[PDB]
Amino acid sequence: VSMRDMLKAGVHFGHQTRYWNPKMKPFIFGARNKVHIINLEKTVPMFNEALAELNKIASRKGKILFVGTKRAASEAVKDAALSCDQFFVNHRWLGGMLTNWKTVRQSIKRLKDLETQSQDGTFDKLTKKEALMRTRELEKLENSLGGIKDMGGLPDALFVIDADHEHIAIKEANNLGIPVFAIVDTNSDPDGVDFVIPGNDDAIRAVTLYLGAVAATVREGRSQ
Amino acid sequence: SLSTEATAKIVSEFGRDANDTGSTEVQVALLTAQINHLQGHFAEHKKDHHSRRGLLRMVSQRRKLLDYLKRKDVARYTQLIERLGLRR
Amino acid sequence: SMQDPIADMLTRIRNGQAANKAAVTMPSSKLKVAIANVLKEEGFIEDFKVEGDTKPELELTLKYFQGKAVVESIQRVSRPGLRIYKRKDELPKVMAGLGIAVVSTSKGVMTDRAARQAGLGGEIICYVA
RNA sequence: GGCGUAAAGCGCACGCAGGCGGUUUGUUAAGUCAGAUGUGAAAUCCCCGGGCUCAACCUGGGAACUGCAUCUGAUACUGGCAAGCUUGAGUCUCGUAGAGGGGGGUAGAAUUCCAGGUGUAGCGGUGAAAUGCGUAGAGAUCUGGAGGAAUACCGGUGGCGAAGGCGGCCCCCUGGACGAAGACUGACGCUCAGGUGCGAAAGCGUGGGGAGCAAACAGGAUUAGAUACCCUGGUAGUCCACGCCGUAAACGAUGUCGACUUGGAGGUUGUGCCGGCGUGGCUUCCGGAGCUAACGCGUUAAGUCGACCGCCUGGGGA
Repeated sequence: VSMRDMLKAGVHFGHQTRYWNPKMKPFIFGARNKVHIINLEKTVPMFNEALAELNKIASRKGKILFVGTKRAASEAVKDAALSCDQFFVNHRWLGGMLTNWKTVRQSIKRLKDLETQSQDGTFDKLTKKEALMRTRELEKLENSLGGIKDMGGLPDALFVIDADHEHIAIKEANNLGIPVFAIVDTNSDPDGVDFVIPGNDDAIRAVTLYLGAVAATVREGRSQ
Repeated sequence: SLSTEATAKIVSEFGRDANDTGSTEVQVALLTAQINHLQGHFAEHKKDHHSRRGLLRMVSQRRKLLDYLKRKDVARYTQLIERLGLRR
Repeated sequence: SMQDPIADMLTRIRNGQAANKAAVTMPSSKLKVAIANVLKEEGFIEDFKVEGDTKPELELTLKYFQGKAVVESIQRVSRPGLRIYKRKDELPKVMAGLGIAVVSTSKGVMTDRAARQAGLGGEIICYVA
């Protein structure tokens, strides 16, 4: 990754000067049409060192959680984690997925038995009506836990999209000292993230750019 | 207020050039002239309290300037209050 | 009106450290320069400098070690409303010794340590920690 | 230790005494600091020992007696003195906005009354009524006049003023605030007990005025009762001039002044540059750190400091 691709994909394209966060004055050069421009020289080294940390944590067989819920990137993030051998959460986050893992573990156990009931012929011995509720449980729990069914232990690091949108997940991960990575707009906060990476995450191009670069570095780290 | 010509006249008569307005002598002369003018205004307008407050402000500012001059130079203070008939 | 420039300087230092300001620029005085000397020679701030002939300006570069501010508690002790003087026998110890009490003595503005070693009392300018 | 809401910021201001005081140099050494000398009685207290078989107790020596005076030094800070400096404060030039104040005049809308024209059995009021007004002609409607008070729209959590407060329009007299460039003085400052002044409405004194409104009062209702609520009237008073009173939930329940400390959504008035880029003031709302008991405050602080003032110390009594 480098400055030219970031400017091509609108990484510098942040939010309005009215939505600017008080804590992101350094990460911005100036203004144009009342839209703040995320500094692109401050982005490359910080993004690259966050990528290098992701690569290093990929050597220790360390798990990574990809977090992003908005509809613009749901398929993009759900693929960027599916082709990374790492778990994700891309739909409506259940608060307490990390701090209260001792109940959603029972939830995913019920989900696993209900989804082995999918390939079991179970939805044939019931009177064509309970199958509706079981299939709806399948649907809702797959939406809620679409990547962490085989998670098998709290994730080691948290790579997130739109840090402000996922502040519940961010603060949960902070509550246990888990390294947290944020694709964070100017309108969002760096206080809950130990690795702040200023960069747009509404531009689907920028989301794909960050996801692809981090996938490349994490796959490189996990190769060895 | 004092007309522009009156202000210029007092500054020239009390300043040590055509452009010396901030000196204590010029300031006290201006304050005294304004008070002497305002006495006639408040003879007719004993109920003009809002302007009398500003007149008393001028009085107090002049008193402080005279006290400052007196501790600064007795000779200029005596000359100044002689040139005006100021009681003290 | 402005009546305690020394406490004003301590307040500017404290506010900058609470605001995470990099440096603070203020009108310069010889006593302010002396307290900045004492603070720099004890590591509480990074460095100082002065700009200006008729109106010198004192700019102190603050330091922060682990994100957090270096100076924890900096407090005016002897004030215009109440001047505080100590003989060498009864000089204070800030933080049981970990901080300093900036004591102007007859041999210059120094810490409580240097004043105690030199066998001198003096006015207790400020506590730093 | 406190003072937004628990008790607590004087209603506001000016100001003497007092308290405090931007920056530079020299000097002094008063405060400050060092050392000494003298004194600080003994005892007591404390420490190290001694004697009563121990202890209490007695006892040797020391320390302490935190103080005062004198002397000799030191000069960083405060003070005195002398000279500077301009950034606090202030004066001058031009310009800006304003219901800032005093006095005088004028205008239109509306109410009441008086006169008249047209016209006839109602009007008015209420939850429903009645009191009341009207056949002596009301109400309605049209015209003329008298008079008093208040100034629709504009009008804006707009503006100005220390606060109280200030609202049609014009004029005369007049206070303050602010801004752009400069010019000038050179700490002349801040706060302020006592003191002085101002200070809503009601009220008081003297003399005017009196439309509307309306304490008191009267009547009609309501009601168990109704010295009220509602209705019909209606006098002080509200208006004016002068004097007095000196109090309001006189409130931001938040003293003044100065310095410093993330942001954002709106409105307002100057000045620079080509509707945009700035620069000074003000104002409304949310909100971060911080603070708070919380509510909340939050660059217009209730955050971090400094100067000074005022005030509080359980409830009642009071």
